[PDB]
Amino acid sequence: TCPFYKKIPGTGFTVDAFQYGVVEGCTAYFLTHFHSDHYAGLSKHFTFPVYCSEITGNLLKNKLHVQEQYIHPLPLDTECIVNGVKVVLLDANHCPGAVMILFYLPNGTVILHTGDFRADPSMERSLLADQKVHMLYLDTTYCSPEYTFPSQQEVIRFAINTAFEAVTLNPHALVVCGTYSIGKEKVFLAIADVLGSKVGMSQEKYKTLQCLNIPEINSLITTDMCSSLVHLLPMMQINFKGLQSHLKKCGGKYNQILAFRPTGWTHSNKFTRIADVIPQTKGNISIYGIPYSEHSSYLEMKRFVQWLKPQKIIPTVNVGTWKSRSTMEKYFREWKLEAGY
Ligand code: NI
Repeated sequence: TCPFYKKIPGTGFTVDAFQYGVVEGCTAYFLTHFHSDHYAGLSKHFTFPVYCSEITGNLLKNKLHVQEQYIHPLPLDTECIVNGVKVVLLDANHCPGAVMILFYLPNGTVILHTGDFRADPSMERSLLADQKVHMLYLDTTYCSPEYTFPSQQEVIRFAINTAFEAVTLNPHALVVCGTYSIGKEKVFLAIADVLGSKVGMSQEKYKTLQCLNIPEINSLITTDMCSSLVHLLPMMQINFKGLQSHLKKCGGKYNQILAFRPTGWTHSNKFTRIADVIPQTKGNISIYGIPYSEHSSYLEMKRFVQWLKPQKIIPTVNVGTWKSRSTMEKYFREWKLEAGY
């Protein structure tokens, strides 16, 4: 059965609620982004209205075969009316096509659901600036002060400089980047751009990327692995055995692999700076775990909420244990007392 934190009071609406069958009283199902923990349940047999971004709608139609007549894409930053309720989709700074949803309830209550997000000061100047928000359904993935990580820009600077140095020293090195879902496309695209190469990948991954409206993508990606010196592989193959095996398949074109695993957070963060990151190496294979996050750090999340000043916060992540829930509630109270709301 559907949990309370996926239900929007006073409406017929749910958010990211496709794995519970037919939800009692739901007349429209919203989907924030195309990640499997959120879309789980959708298919060609789904016949209720789904509201989502244009990019998410392209992925529903092509990857899951949801029928067109049931996909309702909405433009961003635009006031829209859904079953008599005003809604706005905002960029969530997560993966491609990911949104936050603003609901303006008939009684005057305003609700923000962040979906999954990486808070940024640029959000303090969207349509959020223009009215009060009473309830916040908040992506609390990293809601503890030990979660610090660098900016996306600093992480991409590290990766480009590392890859460019390695291939310049050895023109026969192959670069490999792991992936298992959409998101973090800048990692592999920036490395290919500095090296003068396309990114080579499976036909299934190329199809997924072509759904994303990324400008000049036919320019950066390919299914011809032989013409590419940056390859994308499933995340599970980013280990010494997986990579040794891949190198065998390349026919003696390459004699070294440099591989990247974009993780979220890893406890090496509390003690080490990005500049200081080192790989794991075995033979002619090196593997770098880089802290590229598409979720808010603690400080980014705290800044957003202290700016928005919501009357009530509803966490959507880490809600399954009493200790996690109590920890989160204690930080929300600090934030409110420090800021004065
Ligand atoms: Ni996500």
